[PDB]
Amino acid sequence: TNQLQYLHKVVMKALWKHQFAWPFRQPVDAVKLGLPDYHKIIKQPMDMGTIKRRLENNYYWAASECMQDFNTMFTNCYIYNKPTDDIVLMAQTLEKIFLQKVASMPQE
Ligand SMILES: CCOc1cc(C(=O)N2CCC(N3CCN(C)CC3)CC2)ccc1Nc1ncc2c(n1)N(C1CCCC1)c1ccccc1C(=O)N2C
Repeated sequence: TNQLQYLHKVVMKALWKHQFAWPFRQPVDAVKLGLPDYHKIIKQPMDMGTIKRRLENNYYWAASECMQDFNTMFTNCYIYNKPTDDIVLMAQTLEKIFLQKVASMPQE
């Protein structure tokens, strides 16, 4: 759809290249990060690499599902980390761009 095309070529294009994008371009590696509780707390991991792959393979049936994947990625970050962590602020900056671009998505 026009909306999924927009999410791929506008929203993800802007978010993927952002200076703050790098921790979100692939799954949280709880083993490399020394986080034995990450998967005990975060039951649905999500990342931009997964979302990008889903958009490339036409995995989504509705723009709202892709939006939920973005939202889950950000919420995972806010829920697992501590309020003062830099990563929370990076998520907030990316999420603001996400919402700003979503405000201009084509209707269906
Ligand atoms: C794919 C790996 O990516 C990461 C990379 C680095 C990294 O600096 N080096 C630095 C030098 C690199 N060289 C340089 C020389 N060359 C020849 C070879 C390559 C090697 C790797 C750190 C963390 C990463 N990965 C991450 N992925 C999700 C999260 C995440 N870190 N952080 C953030 C903390 C501050 C910024 C990222 C979290 C940390 C704890 C708990 C949760 C989260 C979290 O919520 N997220 C989403």
